[PDB]
Amino acid sequence: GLPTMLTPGSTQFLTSDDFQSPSAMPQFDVTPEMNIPGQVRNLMEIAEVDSVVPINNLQA
Amino acid sequence: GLPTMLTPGSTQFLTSDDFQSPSAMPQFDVTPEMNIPGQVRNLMEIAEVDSVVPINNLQANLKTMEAYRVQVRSTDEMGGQIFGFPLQPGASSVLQRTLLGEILNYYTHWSGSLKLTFVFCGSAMATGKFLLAYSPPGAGAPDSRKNAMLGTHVIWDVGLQSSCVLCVPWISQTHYRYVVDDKYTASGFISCWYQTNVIVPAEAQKSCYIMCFVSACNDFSVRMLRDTQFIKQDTFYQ
Amino acid sequence: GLPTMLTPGSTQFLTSDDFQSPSAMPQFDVTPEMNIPGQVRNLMEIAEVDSVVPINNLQA
Amino acid sequence: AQVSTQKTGAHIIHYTNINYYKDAASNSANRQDFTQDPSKFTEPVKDVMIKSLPALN
Amino acid sequence: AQVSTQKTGAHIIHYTNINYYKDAASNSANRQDFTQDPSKFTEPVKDVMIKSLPALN
Amino acid sequence: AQVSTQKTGAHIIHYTNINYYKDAASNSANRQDFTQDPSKFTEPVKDVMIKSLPALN
Amino acid sequence: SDRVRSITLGNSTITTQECANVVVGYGVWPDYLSDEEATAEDQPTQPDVATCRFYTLNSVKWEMQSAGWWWKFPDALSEMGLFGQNMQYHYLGRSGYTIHVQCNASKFHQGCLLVVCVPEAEMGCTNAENAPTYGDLCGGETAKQFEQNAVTGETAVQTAVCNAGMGVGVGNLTIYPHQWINLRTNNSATIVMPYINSVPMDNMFRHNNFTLMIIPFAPLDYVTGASSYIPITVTVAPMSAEYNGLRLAGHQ
Amino acid sequence: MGRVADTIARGPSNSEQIPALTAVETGHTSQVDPSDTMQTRHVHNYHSRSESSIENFLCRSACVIYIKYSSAESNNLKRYAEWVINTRQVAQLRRKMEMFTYIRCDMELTFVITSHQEMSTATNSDVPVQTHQIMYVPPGGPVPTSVNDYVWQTSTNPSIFWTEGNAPPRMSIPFMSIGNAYTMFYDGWSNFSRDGIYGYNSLNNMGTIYARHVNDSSPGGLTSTIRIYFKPKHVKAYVPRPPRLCQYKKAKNVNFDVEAVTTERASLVTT
Amino acid sequence: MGRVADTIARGPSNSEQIPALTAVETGHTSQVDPSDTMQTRHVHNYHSRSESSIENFLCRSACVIYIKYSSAESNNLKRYAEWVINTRQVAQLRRKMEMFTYIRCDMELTFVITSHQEMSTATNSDVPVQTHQIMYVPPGGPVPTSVNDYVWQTSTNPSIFWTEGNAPPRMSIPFMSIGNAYTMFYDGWSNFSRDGIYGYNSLNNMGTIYARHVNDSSPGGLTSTIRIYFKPKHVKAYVPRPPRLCQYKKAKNVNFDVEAVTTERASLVTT
Amino acid sequence: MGRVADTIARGPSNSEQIPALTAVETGHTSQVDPSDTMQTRHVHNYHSRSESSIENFLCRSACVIYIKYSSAESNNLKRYAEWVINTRQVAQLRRKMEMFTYIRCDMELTFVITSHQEMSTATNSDVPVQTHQIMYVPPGGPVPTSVNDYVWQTSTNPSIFWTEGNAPPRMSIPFMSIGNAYTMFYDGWSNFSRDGIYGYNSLNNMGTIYARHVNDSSPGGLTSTIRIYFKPKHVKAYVPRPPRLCQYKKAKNVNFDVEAVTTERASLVTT
Ligand SMILES: CCCOc1ccc2cc(S(=O)(=O)Nc3ccc(C(=O)O)cc3)ccc2c1
Repeated sequence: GLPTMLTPGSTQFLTSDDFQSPSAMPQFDVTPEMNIPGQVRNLMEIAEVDSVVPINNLQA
Repeated sequence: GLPTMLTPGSTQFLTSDDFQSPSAMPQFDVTPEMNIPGQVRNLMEIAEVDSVVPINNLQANLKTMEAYRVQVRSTDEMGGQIFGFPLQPGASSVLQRTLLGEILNYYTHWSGSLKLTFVFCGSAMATGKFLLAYSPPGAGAPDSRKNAMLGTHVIWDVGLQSSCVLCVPWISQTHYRYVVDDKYTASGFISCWYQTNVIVPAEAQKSCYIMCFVSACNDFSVRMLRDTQFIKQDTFYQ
Repeated sequence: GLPTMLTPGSTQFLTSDDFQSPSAMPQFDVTPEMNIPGQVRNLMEIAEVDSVVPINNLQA
Repeated sequence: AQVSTQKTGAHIIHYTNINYYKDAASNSANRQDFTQDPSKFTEPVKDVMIKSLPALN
Repeated sequence: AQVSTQKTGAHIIHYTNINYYKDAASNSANRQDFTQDPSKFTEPVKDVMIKSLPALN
Repeated sequence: AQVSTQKTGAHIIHYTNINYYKDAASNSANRQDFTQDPSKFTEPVKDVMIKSLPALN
Repeated sequence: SDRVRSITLGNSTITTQECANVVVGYGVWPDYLSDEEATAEDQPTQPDVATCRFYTLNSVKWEMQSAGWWWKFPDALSEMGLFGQNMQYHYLGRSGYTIHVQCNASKFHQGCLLVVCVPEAEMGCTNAENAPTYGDLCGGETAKQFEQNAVTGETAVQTAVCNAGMGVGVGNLTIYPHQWINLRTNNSATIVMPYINSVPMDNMFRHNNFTLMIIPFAPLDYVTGASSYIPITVTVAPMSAEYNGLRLAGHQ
Repeated sequence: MGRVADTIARGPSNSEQIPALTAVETGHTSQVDPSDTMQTRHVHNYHSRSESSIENFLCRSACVIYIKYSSAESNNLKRYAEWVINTRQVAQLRRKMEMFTYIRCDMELTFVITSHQEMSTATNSDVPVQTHQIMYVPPGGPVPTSVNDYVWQTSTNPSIFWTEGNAPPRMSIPFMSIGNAYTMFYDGWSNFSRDGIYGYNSLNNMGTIYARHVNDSSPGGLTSTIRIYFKPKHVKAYVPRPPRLCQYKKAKNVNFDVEAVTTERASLVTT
Repeated sequence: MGRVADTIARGPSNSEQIPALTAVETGHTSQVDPSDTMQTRHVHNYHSRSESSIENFLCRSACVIYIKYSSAESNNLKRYAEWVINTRQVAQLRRKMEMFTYIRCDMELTFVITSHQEMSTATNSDVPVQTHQIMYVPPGGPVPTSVNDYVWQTSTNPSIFWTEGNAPPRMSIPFMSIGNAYTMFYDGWSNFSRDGIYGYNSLNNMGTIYARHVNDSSPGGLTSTIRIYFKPKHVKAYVPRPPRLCQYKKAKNVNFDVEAVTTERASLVTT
Repeated sequence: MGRVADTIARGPSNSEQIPALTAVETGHTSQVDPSDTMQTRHVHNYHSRSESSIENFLCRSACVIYIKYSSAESNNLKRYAEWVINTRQVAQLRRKMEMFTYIRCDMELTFVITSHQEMSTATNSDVPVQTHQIMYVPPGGPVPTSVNDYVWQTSTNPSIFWTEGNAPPRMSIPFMSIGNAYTMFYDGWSNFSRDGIYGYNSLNNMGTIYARHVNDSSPGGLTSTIRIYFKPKHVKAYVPRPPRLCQYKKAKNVNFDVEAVTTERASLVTT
């Protein structure tokens, strides 16, 4: 075949990688999308919302 | 899949390779750069800076400030040789723990000219003249001032300008020399002699000092990275 | 990753191959060439030169 | 082939991706979509509230 | 694809690199940047000192 | 990419090479350079000797 | 002539009539922080002339067996004028400096000093299990002194010029902005240090941006019957001082 | 290119020009060439400073630690190992980086993981090929207290899984200091009081690596040792420093022992 | 880009504008910046919200189960193992997904399969390299009752065959809910009566994984343990929820034990 | 192309032209063809000198040494091995290069690393797959004195890490002589005195290879032997020399024993 050479990390499973892998249901037809209110795209859309602060968090 | 064939060195970890590897923090946003004064891009920006040379590195003087200064005086004769050392800026006791010499001990090769600056640290009423000499090798170190002036030399005249540079030129059979001492790659000899004498008034000191500095010129380069022999350990630091 | 398949001779070391391999001194600056008289490029530049023939190669 | 900018700083910088599969579930995850709309949680009010004005007039 | 000259002598000589990742930290190290500026260590003086002239007039 | 003829007979016939490294020492050996100059060993004489003429006139 | 100079900052001015140029460290002259390198979002106070102006420190006696002196910054100016007051009330500061060393002598005296400003001059300790304490790193306006030979202690700084108090060749403190004062040439050194850090601003008590070290490389020497007291005075002005994070005074 | 200066041809001189004379009381260092002190010929010079770049100097993998762990817990190694990330437990790599005060760089981490059989009173061993996990736990994450606990689920923690008999695994790490460069030397303290930790260890807070066997223990014992290699990449370095003179004592201090500047000579004049 | 807002320069003010004052009785939350409450300088800010996307947050592989099986059947593990697919048997991965009510995503399943030698009275072991099958059986498919039965023919059932000493095997799975998104929380019942299972487990019906050794048993015993890792990809999430406060009890219920809001303090004023 | 000369058709001759007669007292050698000494036909000749290039002659990998090392230190091999780099310890590769006086070339180094079990009084062996390090130490670098010392950190020293059961590892080396070509024969001395080492070994200073097991020793013993293979590439060679007649004695000298020019014949006339 084509001459190739393997480089460090050739068989690793890194949990923060993104690689392509074959689907186990080829040609599967997914359900149509619909609009569901309140789509989140970022966690700074949750962090910028007020939240009551427990400033009186004594033992009792 | 696509027909491929593995070739020698397919699973090796070479420590001098450069290959791409997946990041373990995908989409990580790094801190912005800002200008920090004194950016280094090359180690020949460190080697071309002067560094005080310990030319008086005898056993008693090693842990003291005597190391970096050689006494010079008003002699009752001509005065002989002041110092001399084999040139070899990475293997000589004199030159190898300077900035030039410690950037040299991460490499196995070097080439180019270097410049030894000297400074008279006497009184302003003290004045002298000195013969700063370089002798290319193959005839040994000069043992007289006569033999020292057959080589490359600068006659230094002490005046308002307090320093004088003996630039020592490359002059080598090979394009490079080894950082290690090797008899094939022999690099010559440096010496200093009295050309006149230090002449000084009665009320000013008869003894003075001289320091030496060393740095690379603009034609200087190094090749072939290696571990330095100047740092070591017997167990991990904790 | 990209689908690939290994073919016979994938890990062999053939001594008459020519393949690329990473340098162990990356960015090393070699000495300049100079002209050295008598460059050989072929061994038929050595074979076409006369050589004395031992035609009297008896034991003594 | 799709050529797209890499994540890079601050004050070459592209990569190439080719899809090798017939499904879009096989594709690598989309990590470079940075669209936001915090206003449907942070400001979910019928009348637009102007910051400099009183909340309640 | 980026096509760039190899390190070669003295008195073909290109290689091809394609980046395969979405991060620039994943990229191979830059070894061919040879810019210098020794003057900020070697000559860090307010007034420009001309070599042929006295240092101190 | 460099496309160059293969060694082939006598009485397709190209291959493709791409260099993958930043050094030219990493490259495969040059085996297709067939230049010669035997005359500096075989005829290293100051005066050109013509074959049909006497060597020594 | 090149030997005469004045530097005017604020309501202070220094004159020299022997000097060996001015070193601008790393070729960068002090300036205020830009909007593209900022990260503190409150308005910076810039007291200008009231903080930027020469402050003369306590003088040290140069002796024949002296091994050197050091002052850490900004903690040598922590009680100096309104520069030191704006350190008290602010979390962040950021300043460049012009450091000017004075040491005149007669023409029948000899000696040579290295005057060097070392960024991030973290120092060792006599005992290898312990950190040096603040009283041994810093004297404020008073200098801490190097010793000729090795010292012992528990929290004492390891002082010994050969190691420079940092475990490095003392002769190699020349890649740092530096001048020499050689008594047969010049009587003053001037270094202009920019602000150098890896953060755009930092607290002024918890961190020392650089240390000025003055180290004799050729001992003081003179014939008896000449002046035997020769001081070294360090007068240093802030430049482009600005501060952020105003709150109550203190630092604890 | 990184090519060096050519030598320029020069004849006899006799002038009031004085390139040789200078004052070193300026911070400036002389710019003299051989073409100022003697005759000289023109030399066209092709030498390069290519390999003396800081991105070639620092860009070779260096071992920074190794740590051991054992299936049996034979010799007090536990069933997992840990290492607080730093670059200061090894002399060689540390010295190279400490020639600079600030460095910003990306890293490339390569792991060389090996195992060996241990003495045991077990008879008959036919232990499967080991798999190992290497987990990076960012500051303030939960930490292993055993080999079996919930922390090894790696739901957000970056992790490598690798099986023996394969190429060494590697991952890139980006620049990730709080500051705009890593700080090699810090002349401050961690408290405004000016107490607590002094030195660069104040600013050290780079998380912890944990490593275990993923396979359950077999009747004998295996110890695995993992060697961690860092290679700087994409480097910019600032503020050159002297190389170290003294041997290090500690990985959190610079404390040093007083040592000689240079080695002995017999006299001022040697050949 | 995901770059954040710049700070805007602001001077002294004295006006009837009141950015600071607001009513929180509106569902609206204040939009105040520092440029409304004090002076402020202009800061050009290059920070990004790149890694706080939901497709970077959820897109790291997390262990969801492990299950064991044994050649010998040494310790009651059978010769095959099974797992009813769910995401709720692990705390860490579950919590991240339960910050949303509906999620549609594709998955990527990676398996980390290890084996170990077991105690036995067997002598002489030289067991070949194990091969393993991982079979996915969609709802209402025939199921293994033994390691040898006809169900492992995998004529329509998706299946992986993998041999030890190789890279972990993985397969993508597409979005495959009956609905238009997966349901993390269901406030309904499975009956119109309002009886039966209550909660999200009503809508859980995602099939079963089975895993066996493909090799016939050898005279000793090997136990193999397979760890299953799910990584969300291509995610859209809807309806943010609070993160969990309480530890979970059960993988089919949300039942919880009453727990403290926050940790103790000595008093209202602490330093 | 490298194609050879065609034969040219030639008829009867009778002229004062004398191609056959020449003087060999000139350094020149005759240029006669068959077309000068007899009739001859035209032959179009397609033969090539392609494989008789010096870059095909020298460009096949040749073993230059092997060196052994042992985990147990069974038979005085230590736990690491060393070799001062040279090309002169093997007859075959040496002879090919010594047909030239100066050669500049790049090298390609391939290593063939094998291990074998040793006799021991140990019982029960199940030793993991060995990993090995091959470290190149340039001249004047620190050297191993043990298998455990700091020199194997390889912070600037080039190094290979390789695990058994994989393709032989290789690395290119560039041209790296101090001179503008490697020197095969040096008729000088290393001293100006004309003392010390004489010969080509004066100019030999090519560093040292070290090789160890990276794995800790296991209860039995393994010896590993590493065979080093050099292949010239990108060659230019200068100054042809005779091939050797005599067998070599030493790897640092050319000293030789007097040997016969050719083999015997019975008489001047043989058939
Ligand atoms: C068995 C008990 C433990 O024995 C020892 C003996 C000697 C030791 C020497 C060192 S070091 O030289 O400071 N650092 C090294 C770093 C990396 C490597 C490597 O192998 O890559 C080698 C050495 C560290 C720990 C040591 C433990």
